[PDB]
Amino acid sequence: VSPPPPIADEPLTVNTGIYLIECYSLDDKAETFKVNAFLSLSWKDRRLAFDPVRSGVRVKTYEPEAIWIPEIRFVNVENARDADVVDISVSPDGTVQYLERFSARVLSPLDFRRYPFDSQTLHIYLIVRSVDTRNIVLAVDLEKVGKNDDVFLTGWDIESFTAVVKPANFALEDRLESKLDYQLRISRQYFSYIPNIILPMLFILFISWTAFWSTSYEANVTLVVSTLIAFIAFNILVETNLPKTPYMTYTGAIIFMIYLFYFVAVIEVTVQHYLKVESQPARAASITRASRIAFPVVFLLANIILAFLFF
Amino acid sequence: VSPPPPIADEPLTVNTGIYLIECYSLDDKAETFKVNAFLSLSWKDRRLAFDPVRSGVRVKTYEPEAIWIPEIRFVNVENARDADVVDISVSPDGTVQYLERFSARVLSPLDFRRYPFDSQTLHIYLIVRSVDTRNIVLAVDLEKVGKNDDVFLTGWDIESFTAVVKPANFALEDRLESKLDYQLRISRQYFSYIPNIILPMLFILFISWTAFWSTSYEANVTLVVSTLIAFIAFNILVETNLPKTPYMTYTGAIIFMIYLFYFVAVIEVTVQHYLKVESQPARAASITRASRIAFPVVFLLANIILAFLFF
Amino acid sequence: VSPPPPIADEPLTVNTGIYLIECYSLDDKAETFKVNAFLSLSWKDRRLAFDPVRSGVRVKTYEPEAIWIPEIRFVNVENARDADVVDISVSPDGTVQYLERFSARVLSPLDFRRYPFDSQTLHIYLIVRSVDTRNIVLAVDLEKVGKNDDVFLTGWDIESFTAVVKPANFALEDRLESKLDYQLRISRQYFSYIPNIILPMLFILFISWTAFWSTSYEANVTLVVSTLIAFIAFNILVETNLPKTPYMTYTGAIIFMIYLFYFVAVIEVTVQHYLKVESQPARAASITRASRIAFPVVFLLANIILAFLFF
Amino acid sequence: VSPPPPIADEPLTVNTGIYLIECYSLDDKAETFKVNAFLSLSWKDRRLAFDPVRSGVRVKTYEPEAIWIPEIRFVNVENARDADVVDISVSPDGTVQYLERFSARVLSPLDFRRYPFDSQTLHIYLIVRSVDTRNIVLAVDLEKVGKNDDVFLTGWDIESFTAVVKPANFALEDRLESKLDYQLRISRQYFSYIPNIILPMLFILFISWTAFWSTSYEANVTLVVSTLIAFIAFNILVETNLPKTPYMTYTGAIIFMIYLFYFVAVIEVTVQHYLKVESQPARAASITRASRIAFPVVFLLANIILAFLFF
Amino acid sequence: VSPPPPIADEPLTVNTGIYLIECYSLDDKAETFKVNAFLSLSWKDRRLAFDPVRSGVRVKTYEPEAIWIPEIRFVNVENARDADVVDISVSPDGTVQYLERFSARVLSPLDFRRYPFDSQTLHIYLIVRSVDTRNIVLAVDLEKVGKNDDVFLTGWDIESFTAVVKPANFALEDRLESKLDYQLRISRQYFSYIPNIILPMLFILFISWTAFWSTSYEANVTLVVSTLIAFIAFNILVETNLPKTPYMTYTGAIIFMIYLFYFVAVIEVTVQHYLKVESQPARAASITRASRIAFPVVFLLANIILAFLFF
Ligand SMILES: [Cl-]
Ligand SMILES: [Cl-]
Ligand SMILES: [Cl-]
Ligand SMILES: [Cl-]
Ligand SMILES: [Cl-]
Repeated sequence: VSPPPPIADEPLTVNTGIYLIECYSLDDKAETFKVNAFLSLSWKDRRLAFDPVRSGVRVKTYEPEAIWIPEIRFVNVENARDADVVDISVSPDGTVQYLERFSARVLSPLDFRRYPFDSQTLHIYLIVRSVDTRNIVLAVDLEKVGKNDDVFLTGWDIESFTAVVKPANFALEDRLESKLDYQLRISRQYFSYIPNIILPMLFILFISWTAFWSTSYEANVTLVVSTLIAFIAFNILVETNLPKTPYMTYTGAIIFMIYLFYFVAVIEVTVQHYLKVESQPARAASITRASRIAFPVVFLLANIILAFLFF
Repeated sequence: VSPPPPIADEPLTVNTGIYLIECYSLDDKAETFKVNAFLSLSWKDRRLAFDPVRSGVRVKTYEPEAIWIPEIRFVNVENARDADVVDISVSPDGTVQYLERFSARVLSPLDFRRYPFDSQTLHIYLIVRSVDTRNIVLAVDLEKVGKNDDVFLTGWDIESFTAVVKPANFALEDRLESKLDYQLRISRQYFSYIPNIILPMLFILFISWTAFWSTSYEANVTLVVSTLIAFIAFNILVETNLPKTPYMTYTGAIIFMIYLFYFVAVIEVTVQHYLKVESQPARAASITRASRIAFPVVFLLANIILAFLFF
Repeated sequence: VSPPPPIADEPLTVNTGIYLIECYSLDDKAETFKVNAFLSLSWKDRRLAFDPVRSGVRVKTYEPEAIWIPEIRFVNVENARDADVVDISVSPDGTVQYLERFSARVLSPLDFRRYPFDSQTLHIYLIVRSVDTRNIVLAVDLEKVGKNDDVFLTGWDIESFTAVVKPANFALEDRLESKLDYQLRISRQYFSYIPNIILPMLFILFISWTAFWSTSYEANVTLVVSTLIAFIAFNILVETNLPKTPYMTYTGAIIFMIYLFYFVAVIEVTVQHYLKVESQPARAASITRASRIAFPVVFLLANIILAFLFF
Repeated sequence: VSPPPPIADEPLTVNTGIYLIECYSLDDKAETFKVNAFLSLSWKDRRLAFDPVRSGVRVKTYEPEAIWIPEIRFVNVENARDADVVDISVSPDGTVQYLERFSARVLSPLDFRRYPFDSQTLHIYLIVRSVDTRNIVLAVDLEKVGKNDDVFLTGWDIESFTAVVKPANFALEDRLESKLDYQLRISRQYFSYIPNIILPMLFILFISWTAFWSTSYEANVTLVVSTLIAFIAFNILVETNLPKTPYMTYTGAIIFMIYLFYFVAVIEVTVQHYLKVESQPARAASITRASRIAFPVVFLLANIILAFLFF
Repeated sequence: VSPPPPIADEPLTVNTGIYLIECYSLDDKAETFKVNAFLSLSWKDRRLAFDPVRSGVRVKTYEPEAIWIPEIRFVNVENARDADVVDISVSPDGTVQYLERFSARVLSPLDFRRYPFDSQTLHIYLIVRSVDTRNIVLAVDLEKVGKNDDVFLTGWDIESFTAVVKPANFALEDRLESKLDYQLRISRQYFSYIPNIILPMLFILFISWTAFWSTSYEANVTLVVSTLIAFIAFNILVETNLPKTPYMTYTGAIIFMIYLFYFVAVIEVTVQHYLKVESQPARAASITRASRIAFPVVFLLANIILAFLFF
């Protein structure tokens, strides 16, 4: 089987369509997601054209081996997709209507900078390498691009499944390659975060601020240091939820800031005690009294500054 | 092999049945469960009809390659099922009786809101795509829908295995599809949780309440803060058992409330000390005395409120 | 290939035998184990009978495709076994000596109630579905049921590999099914437990009992609460070894009891302090003095009760 | 199919080229990385030569089964690559132009001594075993050696993808083997480290140094020991990020040094207290006063020494 | 294809050779290791002999399907090896020279008693089952037994790759089987251990010994108990490195001893305080003074006894 010949010198148009059946296994660390979808393909092969009246049939059904089918691959997959041809149908003019059900693990980069208020665009790149006899170009049949209503991705709101109609045609290793960008838009379900992550983390930090209404150095050391341990322990507890990024994230910055605050609170506690011990309790008391306002205010201000920088 | 032709214009009825052999690997995080079962299929193909008299046989046995078999797939599977044809049997009228043993990893969403007193409905969706020559419709042979008595799912009580008789017929990618909902009802085995999770978690919270029979600020800071660490550590210890939900769960609400109580207990401890230090021990003593009743009562009340809201 | 025909109306006997080559991956949580073994099958097919004198051969060797072989499956496997036919041999009478090497992941429930002094019976259920032409029944050739001496399962003592000779013949989906129970008996290697789990866990509890020879409420709060943290931390450390059971285990009950003891020790510590503070040190001292004997005695008593209930 | 025969006694030159499509799953522990790339092969097999005039085509396309293709393997792969032949193109001289898309898990050792400021050279070794009829030698077509601009490896900066043109020809098991070294140069994205790992780890160590402005042995024991716990807990928190090396890493030497500092700080705290208790507070005060400068200075010096030794 | 016939009644000798290409994934817990190697096989089949003069060629190349090849399997593999036939070569006398490249996950037990100063012998057991027509016996061609110099196993020093020349012949399931033991000797790279595991673990224990230069019961309780927590936390931190053995290991014994020492140190701390409180400070002081020497001495001694006991 050879490709259909051009009437003039025109490229072959392969009309594509992806319909999402199942969407699962979004791995935040691996930046991969698993997909189970239909891949629809369409092209004209005049060599397959028939007279419906003499044939008695409106449509002819073929086996994949029997006819020429374009070699469509995905760019951003781990291994080649597991595909099962559902149907091949030929109409009198030689139009081929191909359909297969496939499962694939797709590599799509994720941006955690706005976590947990982040939205993501998942990419599925379709590609075709042109042959010596003729050039092959990809196209999008928007009527054949969809997703099952039941498609769920735990922790995310599935916004849209679309395709960038204009293919990316380019040369690679002395041949033409026509690329298609299919986009799955998702946004994170940030509710649970507040009572599960933020709130208990703020309570632990607020407990260390009680050292500003105490003069007992022993009680203060216990308050600041024991809360620091509790904070680390709490982080270990929530660790699963927070992401491992090589860059600086919003939640990541807040966490860093909380660590800085434990350090500054220690300095205060240490300073207050040294002044008291070095017989200047008026200064010690003024610093502690100031800290009572300074700490929440500077925290609230710095949080506003961060939120602004990230959004 | 082409599909059997219609006598008039009627669709082909494929009588289905699923008999559960093994049920295992219910992954609470992935919302997947592995199944090992029999899939029974039955349809009429008159091209296979024979006279039992001139043949001498009551039944004819065929190889899957030899005859036409409908392309039945599952909707909510990760990859296509691993199937092995057990038997194909044609009765004289041309009625085919297909049987295969298959294993599949099924995606079924789970609702953790009532954990660990939650019940779940696991779905197995059967599907058939209609062809150009004829429409195919799925049906349920209730005598062929069952489950092995030995079917076990560690941590769950297997209630029922049933099917929604009326198929969901709809159009997809320009062709008809007939869908069947098979339901596996399971309810959780919540015993262990009381002595394993709830009770030790209540003991740690009760230890913090002893700060209401103490005046030593140092001892009180140690009681409240060290129990807070112990609580977090205990949560890390039970972490495996509790589920990672993007929404608010019953167990998760209790946990949040316990965090709030540690914060309020700190406020009390802090207030009691400030009043004492600021020379008003009568108020400090009244607050501590009240807390002794207030804390258990408010706890018991808010737990009743929560239980009521969730159940 | 069709099944061998019956002389009268008798069922076909398939003589089975499993010889364990390798045993590995016993997953305590999944209740699965991986197996690599030989499966031997034997039956008489008179159509295959030959004259050794004219043939010059004592035995004829066939390819699996060439002759009829019974469809033997395992009930409690995840997916169908990976089998490789080692040999097929026919003797002049038509006796078939089949042999294959297979690997499979077996689902066998485990009972953790007596952990770490538990023994288990692993099941491998062989099955054959009868055909329309004749009934098939399984049998056990005990000379062909064994296990390699080198078979090891880390942490267990491999007791025996046997089969329940009497098959379980029953009806399923309108046909006869003959089932065989192969049993692998294993018992746990509980040595390490004592120095690794029990002993350090008892030492931490005993440290908390030193609060009965102290009057310092601050030192006592530190002893009881810090040991409670240490206990939880130790549990997190050993967590890998202990099992996640939905029911009550022996080891599990001891752990619960240890949590109760930390709570009672807190009550004592709290009571002793309140009496002292409320100017009744004679009562406080009597309670503490009693606790010194009460705590070890009640602990020892309850453990005896627990051991008795579980064994 | 046998190899093409030599015109004289010359070896067959196979011109190779690898073009990186996707780069993912760099496992720091396993020292493996997953790759999805094009493998281009080119050789002359005159047996395939054709007259374009008689054939009516300028280039002939073949199926892999139809012609002889060299047995190219990778040395450092886990299992054999998953390859899919994209195109086989024969020009009239008999020049074959092969192309396949493959995915493979490549084993390449990593050097963590300079982590997180480490750079790595990933190797992909191409190999061909010579046959009895003629010798096969590998070559590099540099125009066919590249990488997609979109190639990303989370946490790394992809420097270059090159090949050592000169093959490593050697004898193995009585036959010639021609080896090619393809090199992927990567350098780590160390930003996040500072606010994520170092900074909070330095703050915890600095908190322990406050014991040099305190005389309370109880407060000092709490400062040193509680910070030590906090440090260990923090290490458990960052454990995922730091690597498990059998040798000494730069980050690892810093961590070891931090442990030594907690030990020396304990000695000081212990010494200061013993001198005070043994009625020599002048010495105790001088040691503590010195420590205030000694500890940061010695730390800063030893970190400079470490950095120097590693870089 | 049948096996080559014997000239007299002699068995067929299959000359084997394994050449290690890659060695990876040594799983200390699973006691498995992955291996990528060449398997060379050689035997004489006179039915494949040819007159070099009449034939024209000295070596006849065959496809695996074309000739008889002995069924060689590995005993201690999880599933059957992934093999790819590299070459089949028949000399004029009928001497077959087989070569395949295979990858397999091999089960080999490990002995952790001397960890981290352990050495291991990894086994790869080759096996052949004899047939009805002829007995098959394995042999070792030592010139074909080797390993690539680049073979690395992170954390281990690869000592040797050898084979026990004398096969283990025995009967199994009524037939003869010839077994070959190939041995890979490895020894652990124990450097990192000292600064990573031992040293920080000794520092934490030494901190607890400072309680012997203190009289403050509160400071002592804090020293002993807080270090005990730190020790457990440190163990959780290093847990990945240490192995899960059902038997007593050297490291495991040291760890147990360290737990005993924390318990004895508590007793001392408790005793010292009781004597002081019960008005006998002379005894309390003598015990504490003795402990200062007793604890390090008894520790150092018990370690020599342990070291000797294990080596
Ligand atoms: Cl693909
Ligand atoms: Cl399916
Ligand atoms: Cl099976
Ligand atoms: Cl390869
Ligand atoms: Cl094998």
